[PDB]
Amino acid sequence: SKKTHDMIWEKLRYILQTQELSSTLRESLETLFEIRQKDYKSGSQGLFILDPTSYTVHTHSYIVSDEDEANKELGNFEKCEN
Amino acid sequence: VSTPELKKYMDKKILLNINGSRKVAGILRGYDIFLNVVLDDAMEINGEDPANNHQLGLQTVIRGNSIISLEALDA
Amino acid sequence: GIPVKLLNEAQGHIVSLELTTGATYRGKLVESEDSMNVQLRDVIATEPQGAVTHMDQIFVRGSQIKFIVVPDLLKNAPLFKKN
Amino acid sequence: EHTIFTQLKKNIPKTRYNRDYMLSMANIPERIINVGVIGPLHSGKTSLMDLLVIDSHKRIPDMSKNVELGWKPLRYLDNLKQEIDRGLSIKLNGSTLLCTDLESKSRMINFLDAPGHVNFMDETAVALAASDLVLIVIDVVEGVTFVVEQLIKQSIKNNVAMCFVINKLDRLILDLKLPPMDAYLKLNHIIANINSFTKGNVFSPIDNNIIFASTKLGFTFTIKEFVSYYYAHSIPSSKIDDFTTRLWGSVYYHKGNFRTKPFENVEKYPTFVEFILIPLYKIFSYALSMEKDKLKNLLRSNFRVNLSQEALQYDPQPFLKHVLQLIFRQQTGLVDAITRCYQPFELFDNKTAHLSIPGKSTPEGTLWAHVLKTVDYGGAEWSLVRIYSGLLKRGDTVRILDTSQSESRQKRQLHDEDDETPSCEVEEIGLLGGRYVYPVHEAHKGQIVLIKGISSAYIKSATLYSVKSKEDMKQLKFFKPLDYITEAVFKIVLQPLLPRELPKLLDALNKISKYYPGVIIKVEESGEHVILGNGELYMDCLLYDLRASYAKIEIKISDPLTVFSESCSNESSRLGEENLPGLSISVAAEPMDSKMIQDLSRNTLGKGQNCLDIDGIMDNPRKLSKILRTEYGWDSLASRNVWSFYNGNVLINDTLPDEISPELLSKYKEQIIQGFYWAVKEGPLAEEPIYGVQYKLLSISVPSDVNIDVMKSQIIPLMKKACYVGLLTAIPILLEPIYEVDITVHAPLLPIVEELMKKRRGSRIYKTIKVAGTPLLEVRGQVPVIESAGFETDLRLSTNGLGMCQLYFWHKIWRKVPGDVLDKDAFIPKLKPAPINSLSRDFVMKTRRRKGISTGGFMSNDGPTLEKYISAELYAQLRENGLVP
Amino acid sequence: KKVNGTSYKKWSFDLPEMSNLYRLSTPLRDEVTDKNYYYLFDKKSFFNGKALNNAIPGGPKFEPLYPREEEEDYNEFNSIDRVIFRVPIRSEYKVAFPHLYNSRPRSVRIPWYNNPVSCIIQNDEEYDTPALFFDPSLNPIPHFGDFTLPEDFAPLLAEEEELILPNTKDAMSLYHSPFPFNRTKGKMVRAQDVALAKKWFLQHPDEEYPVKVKVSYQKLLKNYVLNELHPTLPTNHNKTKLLKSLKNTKYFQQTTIDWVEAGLQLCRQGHNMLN
RNA sequence: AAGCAGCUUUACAGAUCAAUGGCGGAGGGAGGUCAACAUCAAGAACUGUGGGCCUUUGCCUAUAGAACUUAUAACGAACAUGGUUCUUGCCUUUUACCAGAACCAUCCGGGUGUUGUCUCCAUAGAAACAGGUAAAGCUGUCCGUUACUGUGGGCUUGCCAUAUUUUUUGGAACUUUUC
Ligand SMILES: Nc1nc2c(ncn2[C@@H]2O[C@H](COP(=O)(O)OP(=O)(O)OP(=O)(O)O)[C@@H](O)[C@H]2O)c(=O)[nH]1
Ligand SMILES: [Mg+2]
Ligand SMILES: [Mg+2]
Repeated sequence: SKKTHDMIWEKLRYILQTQELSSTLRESLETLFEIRQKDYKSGSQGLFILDPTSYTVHTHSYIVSDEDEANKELGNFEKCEN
Repeated sequence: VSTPELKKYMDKKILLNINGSRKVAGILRGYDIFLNVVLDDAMEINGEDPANNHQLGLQTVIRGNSIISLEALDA
Repeated sequence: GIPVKLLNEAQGHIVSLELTTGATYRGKLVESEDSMNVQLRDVIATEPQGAVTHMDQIFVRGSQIKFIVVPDLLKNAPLFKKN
Repeated sequence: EHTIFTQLKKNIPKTRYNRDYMLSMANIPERIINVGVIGPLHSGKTSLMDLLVIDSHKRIPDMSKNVELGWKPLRYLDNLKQEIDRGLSIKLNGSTLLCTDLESKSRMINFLDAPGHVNFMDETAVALAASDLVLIVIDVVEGVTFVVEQLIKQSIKNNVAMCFVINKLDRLILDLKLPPMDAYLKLNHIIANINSFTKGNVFSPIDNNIIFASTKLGFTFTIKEFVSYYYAHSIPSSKIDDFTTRLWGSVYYHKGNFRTKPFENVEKYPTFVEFILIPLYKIFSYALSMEKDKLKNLLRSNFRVNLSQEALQYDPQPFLKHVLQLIFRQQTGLVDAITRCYQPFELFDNKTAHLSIPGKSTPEGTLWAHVLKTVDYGGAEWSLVRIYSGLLKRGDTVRILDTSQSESRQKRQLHDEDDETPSCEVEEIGLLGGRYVYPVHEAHKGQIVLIKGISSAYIKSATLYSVKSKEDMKQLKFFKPLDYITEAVFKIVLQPLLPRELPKLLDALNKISKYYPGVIIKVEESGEHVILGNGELYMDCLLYDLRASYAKIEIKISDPLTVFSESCSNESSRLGEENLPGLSISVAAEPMDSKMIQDLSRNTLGKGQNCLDIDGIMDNPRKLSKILRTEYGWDSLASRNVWSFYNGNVLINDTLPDEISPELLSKYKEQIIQGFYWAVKEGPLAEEPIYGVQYKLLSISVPSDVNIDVMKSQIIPLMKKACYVGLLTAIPILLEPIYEVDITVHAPLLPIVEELMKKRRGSRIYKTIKVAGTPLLEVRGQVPVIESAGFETDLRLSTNGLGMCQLYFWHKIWRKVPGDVLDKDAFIPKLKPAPINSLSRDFVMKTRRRKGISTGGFMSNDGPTLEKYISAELYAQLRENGLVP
Repeated sequence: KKVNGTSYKKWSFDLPEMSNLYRLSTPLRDEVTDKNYYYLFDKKSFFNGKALNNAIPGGPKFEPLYPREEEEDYNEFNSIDRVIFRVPIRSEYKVAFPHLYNSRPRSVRIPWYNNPVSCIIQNDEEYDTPALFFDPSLNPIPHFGDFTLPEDFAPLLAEEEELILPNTKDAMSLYHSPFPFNRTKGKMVRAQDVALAKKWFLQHPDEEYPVKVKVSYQKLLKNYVLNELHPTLPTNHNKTKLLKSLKNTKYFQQTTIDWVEAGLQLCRQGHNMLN
């Protein structure tokens, strides 16, 4: 999602240059810019066990503005007449 | 618009001729854009130096319109 | 205007100024302003009746001056050209 | 073969002015000003002179069709043939121009563009001494690098005004493609970075101290020039001075009124962006992309600018240059910045008091000039001179004192006669004009001219005076030797290929010592010739002129070497003795404090707005004992008995006969110090200078009977022998110079640079600056000068052109060579670099064989040992205790 | 409007036509925009490597310019007990500084020093990226009723609303482009004179190429150096060309025919000449 | 730059409808795989014109004009060959060769400047007259609008504040001696 992501950087880039920021937070923010030229080669390592056709592509399209049914109840004990 | 440049002179005893005949010599404190000049320990010079000379006041201000020329006696 | 600009050209140049009071101050020019009030150095002063004296430094209000004489060389000064 | 230069008088290019009105302005000292153009490497300095020359002149015969268009620069002030080939300024050059400011007041301005490469930092020290104000040209991409910082620090030191030129604004849009707000943050970052280094003065585009420029596209402007051209017509005339102050600096404009806070509901930029950068980037955008018929209407509507019918059929780079030269019409905003910055009432008395001794102003009857350097200007030997008083005509006779003599002549001027100074005739006077010399019959006060007939009387600088009466000679001031910033520390030993060509070499080396002022040419006792240089490029420029220009001979040349210094690590029956028993002088040694060494390298002793310079450091002995006791915590007795500060060293009288008879010592004191100068110049290890050794004169013996004739002549070789016994006993070491490195590389190519610093020996990266707005970053580190052979090209080949370093020796970092200097069992492998523990033994043994002090068959090691100076029976006593190996 | 006429000299194009030819030509263009790529690989360094008898690792090899080299003087000057050995003097050191790292250099030429480190941001992934854009790998920039002008006072070019035009991203690619794509006009050259493959061996090949084709890069560089080193200038008094002086004779006539027809005639005529 | 004034033109109604004055006009425009003749590598370099010195040359001084080519130096963003001489390479002799140099040439090409020619498109003339060069309104005579207004366009312009101390909304007025 390069196009919208680039827009996230551009607002993010507006943070550092044209606005005043707390110091310790600020050095971490520009480190992200540094990694960005460095291309992310230290955020890209992990356990890709599953092939891209062996993971059945259930890319769940859920938005953090959706009341999500908070189903704590199935972790309770119950009584299966099933 | 532009302020006259008296900047070096200030704090120096200066003689200046005002309007038709009068000559006034005094320490100079302030100047403005119209050349209005305020100087302290003013004295009105005349033909007889000690005699006809009379002091004016502790502080005197001069309209810039009556100034003909300014000469600073000093460094 | 060019006439005042020319006065800047005069600066550092022995110039002669005639007051409307009738006197004549010939000497070097320390400073000038758009107002035209001119302050000189080492001026040789000629009173209206001819008595000549010598003054270390001078300032004259612009309104007083009748005319100014400036270095003849200035005439071919770069600014003057019409085009 | 050497330069390109118009020799014919009739082919000298005419000017827009008539050039006699320019020389009429030389009569007024206040009218004329001297600006010298300094900056980093490739900063656009010579191109900034291209804009000032071709707008002064009407037709230059050296300018071609590619140069009249945008394609190739007229490096008009790079007239040397090597400068055309290197693409680089090497020599100082200049051109005297008549220039008008925004108030149309014409005045004679003497320009001098210094070379920006860091090995030619001797040439800009001439430009700092010549100029009234420096026009420091900064590229916007690299910004304020570490070579910019020193050019701000040197101009404060030389009591010289400064005015900053931000250059290369095309790279800010065409190379880097920054959005216009993102480039305003770039310009605001650099200006805030030059204001920290200018410790007093704030620099800002409102204050007319900062000029914006993109010199390849041939324009320059202040914000005062830009308002006075295109916005002064619209707004009332009482508002033009208040509008240009509301223009830079986070203040916003919308519909007639100004606010510091951003306007609500409106996408709005700062006033500098909206009124200058947005109009400028539209000129960049539309000259490249907008149709030439629609663009022609926008230039009449907004800029009142008519595009020619010939100009519409232009290639995109000459068309972009033609529009930016038809806007931004002249360099009247550059000259107005040069006019408004310089204040001769504040600076010219302090500038004279820095080049010579501080005193009262010399009278106008005295002719008094400063001879800056000897210039090989256009197939002749000229002298670059600046006049400070009087009037000089062609054919006069002047007294010309070499500046190396002016330390004693100024000291002998006090007197609590005749034959004092050689006399040469002023053969010819000219004005430097780039590719020509314009002859003039006389030269007034305050202007830089070129005089033929002076250069034989001096080496490397001079003072020129012509005094009328003998009483008037008492008050004249002599100039101090010129503070070339980098020390000549890069060493090359040469001899001619043929022995019969040696007088032609010695004739050419005397020319190079004049022409290249930052060299130290010396002759060793073996007959070889040592040239001390600033770098690899400074030697390659030197040895071109030595082989091609000044001597047609072929010469043998060694590898790059360095100068070593000698020191000690600790303090240390210590005595010295001559074969005659009449003289017995005991000297101890001790390392000086690191802060005491570091401040004497800065040429002044003190801390915290209280410092005493080395020239008058003897003249206040009460105040010197105050500085030594308070700041560094010495003893009260050691503060009172210090005799002399020679370069990096100190002598203290600590003896009981000084408590008995100091007057007997005082008649022999001046020649102990003369012998102390005779020992610091060539030390005991490898005939190398001594640096950072605290000498203490422990005792001195005076024979029965007194002879001024014999005692005077004997104590000077013995004190030099006695200083060797003190240093060799005190655990001696060897020092090496340390270049500081200023690397510019792209940000991905940094691990290449870090591995490249590990292949060298004593290299360390101390600071890594993200150069903001750019893909590249600044790397600051150090390297030893003996290791920095081909360092500059190892960096460039490994980064594929995206790397560059500047190697410089501003700070005088002398570092202990890692070995032990007295190692009889050190393993020196042939043809390979010796290991790190063998370094102090290797560098001394090879130096002692270049000098001829240690003579071996192939490799015989007689080390610097404490037995040829002391008695041999005492040397056997030193072996049994374990003190001496 | 694009050419002077059917004499076919001195063309001149507009910006969209010029960028369109630039885009078709990307298999055969130069594809290098900085002159710092050619640091020790320009022809000044190629002349020095011939004159100093050094070998640049991709450059050509020549005969010795001064083959009488084996003479020597027995002297204490360059002996091993004299020389400090710190850094091996490479052949790249001898060519970058010909007067410093060479005892007795002659017929060497002064090389160009650096150019400023080129930081040109190009954008090739997306056409919808604007022409002026804060690209990644750029370092960020971290920092930080009184007076009234009459209304409708505007900055310069305020009536023109857009900064980036639809041809600006194309034109800035052409501005930093090598010859002839940075031009929009120029004279005609011959079909002989358009060296499409010259820019391939003026560059470093890559490490991936085999050894039989890296020799072909070196051997074509060697012919490039010898043409630059030895110019044969044309004399001006040659006013009699062959086709022009035969046109003046009554024994030659002129027409236009096909090329393949004129080739078949010259084969028939040239067979009739030799037979 | 809207607007007013000044200026320059303009469709013009004019004044004059004379002597005038200004600009334009007194044998085109675009071209051609057309031609001829000059010219194209040198103190960073050219030529015309006036003045002075020496006795034409040369120098000095003043002025006008400089197309093309050239600075990481060359008409060509390109690139072959030949001759001689020196030094090598191959190794029966020669030719043809090997591959570096130095000095010279030939060949394929290019620019610019005039003039002639050729092709296509042309028509207001007042393009009327008289002189002459290597060139032409080159000059004289001349004709078109016309030199002084108002409307309509453009700007080499006003400084957008026009009465309250440095300029243009008045410190002015009156009387007296000498000669
Ligand atoms: N993009 C861009 N390049 C420039 C500009 N000015 C100069 N350059 C280039 O940068 C190089 C350096 O310019 P120079 O004229 O040699 O400036 P310099 O500072 O005198 O260089 P030095 O000789 O080392 O002192 C030149 O080759 C120019 O082509 C500029 O304004 N913009
Ligand atoms: Mg330069
Ligand atoms: Mg035979």
